[PDB]
Order: sequence, then C-alpha cells, then structure tokens
Amino acid sequence: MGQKWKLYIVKDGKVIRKNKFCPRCGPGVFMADHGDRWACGRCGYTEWKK
Amino acid sequence: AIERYFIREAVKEMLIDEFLEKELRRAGYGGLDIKKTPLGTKVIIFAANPGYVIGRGGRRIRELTRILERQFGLENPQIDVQEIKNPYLNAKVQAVRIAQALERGIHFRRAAYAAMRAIMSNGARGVEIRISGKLTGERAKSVRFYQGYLAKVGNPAETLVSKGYAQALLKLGVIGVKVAIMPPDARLPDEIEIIEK
Amino acid sequence: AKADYNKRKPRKFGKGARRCIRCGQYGPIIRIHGLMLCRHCFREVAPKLGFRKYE
Amino acid sequence: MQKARIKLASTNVRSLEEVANQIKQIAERTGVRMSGPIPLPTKRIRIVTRKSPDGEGSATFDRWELRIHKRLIDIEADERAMRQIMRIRVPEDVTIEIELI
RNA sequence: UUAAUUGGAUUCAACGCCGGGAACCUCACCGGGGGCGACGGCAGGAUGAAGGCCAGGCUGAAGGUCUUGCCGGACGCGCCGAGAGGAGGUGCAUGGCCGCCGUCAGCUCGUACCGUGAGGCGUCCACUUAAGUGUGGUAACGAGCGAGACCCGCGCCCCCAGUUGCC
RNA sequence: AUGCCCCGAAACCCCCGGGCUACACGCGCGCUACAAUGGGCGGGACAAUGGGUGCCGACCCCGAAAGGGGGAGGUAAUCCCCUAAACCCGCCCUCAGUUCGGAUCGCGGGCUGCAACUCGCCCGCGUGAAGCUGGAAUCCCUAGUACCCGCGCGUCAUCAUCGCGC
Ligand SMILES: [Mg+2]
Ligand SMILES: [Mg+2]
Ligand SMILES: [Mg+2]
Ligand SMILES: [Mg+2]
Ligand SMILES: [Mg+2]
Ligand SMILES: [Zn+2]
Repeated sequence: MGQKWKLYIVKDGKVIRKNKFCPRCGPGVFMADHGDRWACGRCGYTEWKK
Repeated sequence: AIERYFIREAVKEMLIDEFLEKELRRAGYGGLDIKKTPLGTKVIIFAANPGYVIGRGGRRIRELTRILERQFGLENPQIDVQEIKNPYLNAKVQAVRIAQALERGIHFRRAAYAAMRAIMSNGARGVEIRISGKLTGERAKSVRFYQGYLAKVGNPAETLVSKGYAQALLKLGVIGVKVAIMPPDARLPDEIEIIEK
Repeated sequence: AKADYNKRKPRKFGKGARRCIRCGQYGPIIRIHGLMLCRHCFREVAPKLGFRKYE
Repeated sequence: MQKARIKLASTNVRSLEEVANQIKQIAERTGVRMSGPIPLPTKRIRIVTRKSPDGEGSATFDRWELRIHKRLIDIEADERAMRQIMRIRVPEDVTIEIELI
C-alpha cells in the first residue's frame, strides 16, 4: 500500500503549500495538479487551472 | 368511487393478519379486529399466551407498532392483547396445536385422539381431523378420524362449521393437518320440533 | 460505482411494471377496482375479503 | 332548513336498517319532517376467474361477487336533532356522509 | 432448418390450453459486459486498508478498467470454513389446489346371529322413483355421511317508501 | 410453501442487441366466401348487461379520412361511453368467374411508445389469386332452446377472427 502524502511544497522557516483550498467545501482540502485543469478531485471543477 | 374505498380497506386487514400469523406462530395467534375511530385506530389480538406476545415487560409491542405503522397503513395504532373466546371451538387453533405437537416428536395417533377427546369434551357436536404426509414410509398416505354429526355439502356446511389448515415441517418433509368442528348449536333444517301445549 | 450494477430500472408499463402484493410474480394480475393480486392468490383469500359465491 | 342529506352505504343489509330506524325515530321524537329511506340501486362487483393452477383438464370457472347496499335520507336542520344524530355511533362496516343544500 | 429457434400437456380427460393477444421487461433461450460471501478465523492495516470523481483512451456505451491525482477515515474473498440466492434436477420423496369415473348412487358403523376361516347378513325379493327415494315380506333391529332439505336469480299480487328516478 | 442431491464468485444479481413471429410439409379449432333465400347507392325504425380520477369526454372550431387544437360536467339512478346490426321503402345490376370473392403487392398521410427494419395498429388511390355446394367419414342441439345479427367487460401505453356475459 506504500506511502504517498508529500510534496506539499514546504521548507523550514516558512511554508507556502502548493495547491490551494477548495472553494466548494470548507478550506483545507486541496485540488489537483493534472496540468490542464484543477479538477478538484471530488467535487467537480474545471477552471483550467490557474 | 365507493367500491374502491370498500375493497381498499378490506385488503389491509388481510395483509396484517397474514403477517401476524407467521410472527405469532407460537402463542397461537387467534385473530384480530380493527376499530377505526377519529384521530387513530385501535388493534386487538386474541393471543393464547399474553406473556409471549407482550414481550419482556413491553419490549416487543413497541416493535409491533413501529412495524405495523411503517410498512402498513394505520397511521395511529394502539395494540392490546386479550384471551381467546373459546379455544376448543376454533378450528384454526387446534390445527396449529396438533401441528406443533407433531413437529415436537409425538406419534401422529396420540395427538389426534388427545385432540378429539378434548374437543368433544368441551362440548362440540362433531369433529373431523385428517392428516396426510410422508408418515411411516416413503410413499405418502392419509388417515381420518371423526366423532359424530358433521355436515359436508350444501349451504349449512359452509357457515356453521369451522375449518382450518396448517403445516408441520419435519426432518423428512411437510405434513398437512385439516380440522373441522361443529359449534354446539347446529340447528339444521331437519330439526323441526313441536312447541306443545 | 458498485451500486450501479445490481440496481434495476423504473418501468411504468408492460408485464414487468406490476407484481402481486403477496406472492411476487409477474403475469396474470387482477386490476379490477384496484386490488393487485395473482389469479391464484385471489382464489384462496377471497372469502376473507368479503366476497361470496352465489352462482 | 337547508335540508341536510345523509348517505349510508354498507355491505351487510341488516346492520343498515338499524341505523336507518335510529335516524327515523330521532327525527320523530323531536319536531321535524323527513323523507324515508329511499333505496338506491345496489352496486354488485363481479370477478370471473379460472380455477386450476396448471392448464390441464377441462376449463371450469368461478363467479365471486360482492354487493353494496345504499340508501338516502332527506331531513331538515334543527340543532336539537342536528346534534341528536351525532351520538348515533355507526357500526364499523357502514359509511356515513352528511351535507346540506 | 438455426448461434438460439426455452419448456409442460398426446384418445375420451393434449392442441384460441399454462388466463401464453411475448417490440424492451415478461424470460426460463443463444452473443457480449459488469456486480454479490451476515459470521468465525488467515497474510495486511491510522507511515494510512475498505471504499468514491472533473478530463482522456479501450469499449456497442460506460471512472467498468488504465492514464491522471484528488478524496475519504477503519477495517480486511488476496486465503479457509460457512451463508445468501436459484423459473437448476426430481410431480415416482411430500403439502395445497384442480380434471375424470360422476351431480353417478353409492360408502360405512353399534349390538345380535351364520361360517374353523377370508367373509356374510342388514345393503336381499316384489312393485314404484331423478335417486340405497318409498310401500309391503323377511336373522335382523337401529343409525351416519352422500341424495332431498339449504342458498341465489326469474315470472304474478299487496303494504312501506319518492331523489339524482317517472310525468 | 417444501425434504434430499448438484451451482456458490457460479446454474446467483443487473444492463445493451438478437430469438420465442424461422418454412418442401401432416393435423386440431375458427373467420370470410363460392352470389338473387343477393351486391351497391340515398332515406326510415326499435336494446340490455356493464365501465370511468394514471380516467370517461358532452359542446365549439380546423381536416376528404385516420386524426389534431380548445374544453364545460363528472369520486356516479345526476355528467360521459351510447341515436346498435340483422329489418323496411326507392333507384341501378340480371345469372356472369360477374357491379360475386377481396387474398397478394406499389406509393402517400397519421396514433401509442424511451425505441416500430427484423416484428405494432389505423387511413386514401391503384393491381384483382384460389374459389361455381364439397369423397369415405364425423360434431352440436328438446323451447324463448338451435340457427342468423350486433354490443359490453377482461388482457391493455397502443393491437381481439379469443375467453366470459348481454
Ligand atoms: Mg425478450
Ligand atoms: Mg362409482
Ligand atoms: Mg409461441
Ligand atoms: Mg364487391
Ligand atoms: Mg415494424
Ligand atoms: Zn399472488
């Protein structure tokens, strides 16, 4: 089953997490990085990712 | 119109009764009756063991009401149990009694004579039992027991006599039991007397 | 979705639109004045539904 | 006045006549006129069916039948009687409907 | 004959029969595609199982799979036993129901007598009836279920009723 | 409903397309005819059982016809289905494969349906097959009964040469 939850761009001293929150639900839940759209993964959203 | 009213409120009772038969298989569910008044109905069940039907201090009738109101109609129900009118003149109790006795392990001849003696004791005019299944063999059979007057055809032998049927599952197969009791007041047309002076 | 492969379709006519209220079969079902039963169950429940046979 | 109109309808014939005569008497005891129970045509529902489960053997049928007797009563409105016909306590196999004109 | 042309019924008493006038369903039949193991234990599991989706291929069409990466927050057919469910077999293992001998006139019982016994008598004879329905004689005298009586319609008269019926 | 034996990631549960409607042939039950004890055209007469709220549709208006757009009143002795056909009078045909018989096919217009090719039903014009009373055999009926003519429920989203009633 391995391990995969990382690369939420992060260093020491400060953080600016890679992917934004979700505008649909409350904040905290992230979006996709497919490369063409922020699919939002579960709620449906195709803003042609900014 | 109005017929669609009469034969929509006659079916609900059929379904309720046909379900409670199964559910109160033991404790000899005798029959029910719905009294439809304003603001809700009221159900009555003449069991043969108020204890088992009620529950352990009322922990079953709750389920009975919720089930009888969620899956059936009867928007405001109120159940209560009672005791049988005449358990020895109601065929559809003797049928289940004999079926239970059979599937507990008694031989099929002791049960029938027990039952007939009890019935003709409590004051019936005539009774007839008829058992038929795979008893004592692998080719089925049939047997008959009777006691007195009992009408079979015509109009009088459709409304006066009381008849009931049951099953009794076993390790070999099933067995059908069919009883028929005559209430102690027959009064066939032939019984003409002379009011004298 | 594993709830999209054992779920039926909502018919509203044809022999598969109605089933007996007590047995559960499609086919010969009575629709006169509303009650919805087989031709086989109506025959062994009728004298408790109120009916009688005069002729 | 306003001539209430009551409509009874039941499947047992006897258990209808008794509520009819109750209404008749109640009207009579007090002061009010009335039009006696006017019999309306019976509505008999009939259901023909086959008899055997399988298809073998000759074809023999059944004729089940259910009869529904109706009546109709016309009466005036006096609260002494308009109320007196409220504690009448119909049986469970009878239908009653009241309406004025 | 066909990939399939699903089955049951074969004198009366099988063949507009299974209430069977099937476009999908009904459907049990041929081609194809996908889901389903309450419960006890096994590899494994909060370093994150089971389990779900915007877009794109395969496809008849489908997040059904794979590409792509998002989410959800505890269980686990990848392993063993079991268990649902079955228009799968057997009507020659059964129950219930129904057709036919037949709406034909039969089928028995209590006590007594006759035979070593299976059995018989009553239930036979004579006339009469749609009928073991009757009337007489008789080692027989009495009974029970079926028949008749009972229930529903039709044809004639009288009383009570008169709206939504009649004039 | 049910005992025993097999299926048990399948013989269990859903979804799309096909079949049960295939056709050298033997048979059962029926419908229409082989004409005058008739075919067509125009007029005139008289019923009962039953059914309707997911439904029955009066009345008005478009269409040659199927049908279409509006839409009172009806939870029923009230409103609707619902001015039946065989029967009668008047004119054409005159014993002929015909003005008998309407199978089989071409083209065009519609209704129900999520879908009419396989395989639904309905309308208008056209084409016009066998059939001239039936061998040996065999069936049903005793009175408002047999024969002859139409109607209503069931099944039903549409489709009755059928079943059960009048
Ligand atoms: Mg099919
Ligand atoms: Mg015999
Ligand atoms: Mg077929
Ligand atoms: Mg012609
Ligand atoms: Mg077609
Ligand atoms: Zn049923």
